[PDB]
Amino acid sequence: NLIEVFVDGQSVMVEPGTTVLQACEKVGMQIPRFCYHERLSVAGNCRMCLVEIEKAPKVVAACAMPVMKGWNILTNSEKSKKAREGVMEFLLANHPLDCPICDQGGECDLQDQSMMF
Amino acid sequence: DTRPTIRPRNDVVHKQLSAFGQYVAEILPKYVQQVQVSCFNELEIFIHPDGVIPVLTFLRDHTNAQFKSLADLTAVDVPTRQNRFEIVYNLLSLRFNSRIRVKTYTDELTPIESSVTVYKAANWYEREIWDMFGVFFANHPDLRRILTDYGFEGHPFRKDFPLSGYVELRYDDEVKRVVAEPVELAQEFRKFDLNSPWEAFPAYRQPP
Amino acid sequence: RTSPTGEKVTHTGQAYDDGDYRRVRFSDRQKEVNENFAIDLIAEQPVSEVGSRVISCDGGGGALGHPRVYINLDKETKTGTCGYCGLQFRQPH
Amino acid sequence: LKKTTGLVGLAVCETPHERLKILYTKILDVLGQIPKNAAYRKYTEQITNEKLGMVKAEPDVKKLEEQLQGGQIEEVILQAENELSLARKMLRWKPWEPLVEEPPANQWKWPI
Amino acid sequence: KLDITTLTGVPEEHIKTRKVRIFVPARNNMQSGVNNTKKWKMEFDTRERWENPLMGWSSTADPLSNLVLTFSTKEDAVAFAEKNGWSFDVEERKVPKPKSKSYGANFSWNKRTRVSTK
Amino acid sequence: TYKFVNMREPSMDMKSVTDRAAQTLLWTELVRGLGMTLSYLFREPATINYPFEKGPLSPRFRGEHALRRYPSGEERCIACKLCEAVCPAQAITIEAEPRADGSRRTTRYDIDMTKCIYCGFCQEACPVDAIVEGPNFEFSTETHEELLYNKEKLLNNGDKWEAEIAANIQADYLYR
Amino acid sequence: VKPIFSRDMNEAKRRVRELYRAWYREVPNTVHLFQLDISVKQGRDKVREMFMKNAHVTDPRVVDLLVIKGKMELEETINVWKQRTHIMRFFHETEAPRPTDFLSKFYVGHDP
Amino acid sequence: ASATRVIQLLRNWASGRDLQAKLQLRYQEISKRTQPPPKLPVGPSHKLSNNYYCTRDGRREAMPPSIVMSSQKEKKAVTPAPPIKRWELSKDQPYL
Ligand code: SF4
Ligand code: SF4
Ligand code: FES
Repeated sequence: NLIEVFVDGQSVMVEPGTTVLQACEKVGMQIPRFCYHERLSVAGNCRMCLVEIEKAPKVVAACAMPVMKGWNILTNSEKSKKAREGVMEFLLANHPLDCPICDQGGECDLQDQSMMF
Repeated sequence: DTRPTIRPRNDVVHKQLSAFGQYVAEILPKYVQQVQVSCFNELEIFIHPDGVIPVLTFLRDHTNAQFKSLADLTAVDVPTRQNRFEIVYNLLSLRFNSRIRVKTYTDELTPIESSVTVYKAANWYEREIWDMFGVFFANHPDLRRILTDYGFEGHPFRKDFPLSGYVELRYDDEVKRVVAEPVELAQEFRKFDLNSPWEAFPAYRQPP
Repeated sequence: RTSPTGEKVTHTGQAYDDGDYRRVRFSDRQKEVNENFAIDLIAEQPVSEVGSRVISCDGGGGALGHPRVYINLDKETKTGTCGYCGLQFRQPH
Repeated sequence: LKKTTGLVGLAVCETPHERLKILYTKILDVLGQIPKNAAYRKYTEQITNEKLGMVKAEPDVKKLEEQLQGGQIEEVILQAENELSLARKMLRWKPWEPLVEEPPANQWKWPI
Repeated sequence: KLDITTLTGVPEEHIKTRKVRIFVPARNNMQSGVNNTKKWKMEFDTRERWENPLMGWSSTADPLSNLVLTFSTKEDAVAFAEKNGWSFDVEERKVPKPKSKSYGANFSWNKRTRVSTK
Repeated sequence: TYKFVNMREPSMDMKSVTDRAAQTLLWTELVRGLGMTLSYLFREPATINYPFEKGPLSPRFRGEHALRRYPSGEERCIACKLCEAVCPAQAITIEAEPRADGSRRTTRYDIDMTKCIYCGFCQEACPVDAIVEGPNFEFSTETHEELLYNKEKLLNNGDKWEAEIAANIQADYLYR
Repeated sequence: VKPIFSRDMNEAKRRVRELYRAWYREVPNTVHLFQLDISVKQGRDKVREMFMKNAHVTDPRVVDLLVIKGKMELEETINVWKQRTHIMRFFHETEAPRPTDFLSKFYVGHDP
Repeated sequence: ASATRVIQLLRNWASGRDLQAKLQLRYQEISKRTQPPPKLPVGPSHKLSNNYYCTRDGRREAMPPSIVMSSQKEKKAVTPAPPIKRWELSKDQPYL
């Protein structure tokens, strides 16, 4: 029953219904995410999980979009990088400069994801 | 890419180093196990530990490889490998204005041939390697502690050796001498966990 | 303030107890105590009244202050307090 | 005649061409002892033949030095001596043999 | 069995009394990254950390208090502990089970999964 | 590209040999050196009259650490503890608790100057310009315990040197 | 595996005995040289104690390296490279004896 | 320097050089310690457009070392690099 999808050109077998983010986790790629939680219902609002699929005009939400057989998930493509950068810019646009006084400082997903993506 | 932030990379030296690495591998298939050129144009030859003297002698005397200067001989302790200690030889060829690295592996017990015959500078470097890491060098003219204290026990640079050590010194009036006592720190060295939970470099990702 | 033992209490609420042997360290030497309690000093500072719903405080002096933070004044009973400076701002009633 | 080689411990050779020819012949013989398949023999014979041909062709010491691109002719003589000694040591070592042993598992894996 | 204990130089007290724990570090619940939880690590038992009388700074005599060694595989850590003669306790790596996730289930027709708010 | 130091053949001209022998016998070069030192004797000495005269110093000078305050009088330190992290000698020990008001105010800011390397990373890291190395280099003590500076000591140092510290920061903040 | 010096344990024991003889004969001189307050018996007792500490070793390679380290300490002692304190460091004196009885350890502290 | 002309002449003669021209002590050629407030410039990436970090992330453009040869599964002689060219004697001052 497993469909053959590709992550960055690497073939990976996934059960039908697997989200793009889960397949990327299978190959070892942790797509940046803020709203998606493994034990919480999929939301798709943060828009930080956007990733490019080969031969696809629009980036898809890896946290929600289920994989389709034959899809090549370009996790580190320019489209994906720019999408992540733009979404992080939007997230930080109104975020207060509270890092020195924020207890989450040093262990903030926002901080690390901004620093990495 | 381009722009000042990115470091300019010279491909010509990369090609030259790759060609010379293949040259060395062909000349010495008995010992050369792997040849790598880093993206910053640094040729590295991995050699079986038995080939320390032959490979270095070739890289020193050969007309087309005149690496007659031992820049630095060091060791890297990786405890996750059976041969934890990795002996690295950094060489320099003035004739061809190039550098090369010979990397070999060794255990805590397996001896490694001394390269003093090849390079006289190897004496003190190998003494340091033995003193800090504990890699015994066979046929060494004088292998002894060079940097630690005379009565010191243990090899400090080993990854399993504590940073503060096991013993400390102080002067005791009763014995009228400097005595060694078990280490007691007034303030423990505060270990800081800094590694981020998010991957930083996708290019160097190890597949599960 | 001064403890019952006679040892001045620091702004960190620290005062060697009577049973504390460490009190001997001040036998012939003074106990360094700062005499400008910060908490009292800001309490002196008046509460500014700014009509705008949201105000920003940099601590004064621009680059010589603290990272600019925007404070909301919707709460009527409470007064918006600077995260770094501690200055209180209010919206005129 | 060159007064001094500049390098301390290196002396000017009055007959550099003859010395180089003799050394190159010795080197070529030692390489001939080496098995033909060995890459060392092939490459070293190529290099020595080039240098010997240039040495015989050019009688002027300075022009020969420029031609060989090995520095001063005394330095080239030293290089030839080193190569000859290396060739003998190679005959002893036989590095043209197959690999002694493959590296154990991931002995060359970085990062861990 | 390689016996490097005599060559390590570790005092006998810190060769026998020590209780090495081989484990994979757990993911900090505050963050969602898993890069830290990818390599086996070896740590020693925690011991007394009293207070320095002069300043109140925490003092310790444990020389191996801060020693943490990362290992590619569990077998590597086990072998390293055996070489150094340290009693080692191994905790098997806990990998989160794959979880089926459906955005459509949030809008189910006759299932509890239907979300009340978005 | 390369210059030959020494590498100068001596001329064997009888005049040149005569002058060389004159140098050897009459000790000419020794007299030349002696005259050079005599010239140094009549120069003006470069000694400053310490402590009545102090040596030149720049506003960026790094010295005794000091904790600063906002103009209102509140401690700038908001207990981010990043100066503790950046400190390459692990000299800063910071413990903080919510103050009675509710702000991030440290209950312990201890730096042992006997372990600090006076690098200045602490002042470069502080996001509120609280910990700033002052201009005082003359703070030698007679007992080791004195070097270990408490939070109270740092606050007092800040209060004492605030004028100069503020002036120097005002004179250097643009460069930073 | 290549042996460090001794192929067999019997060969290693030969090296151990050779080292023990040298240490045994050096102890009287060492007391004279460093003007130690220990007796010749005390030093020789310590030598035997140190040798007996590593008496559980079974690998000839490890025994070889232990002998090499033992030689190095002897070389420093003979060459007066060590100082008086260095020689006395073997005789732990200032260090307070740590008890072995569980009840004593229970009183002393949280020692595991 | 505040020295008498006689002292200056004696000093220069003993040294053999005009020391007053280059006196080691600094008097007034020193720059004023108080300086005008500076305005340091911005870097090449201080722009509001075409500034995506993906186009300037040199740290993430590094690649693992290329494996030229691995033992695990007529050529001309090759030197590590072209031989170094002989240095040329200085023209300002060939022999010190
Ligand atoms: S860096 Fe500044 S604000 Fe942060 S703890 Fe240190 S002194 Fe306080
Ligand atoms: S100046 Fe350097 S040594 Fe001193 S407290 Fe700051 S970081 Fe530590
Ligand atoms: S993780 Fe929120 S949109 Fe994908």
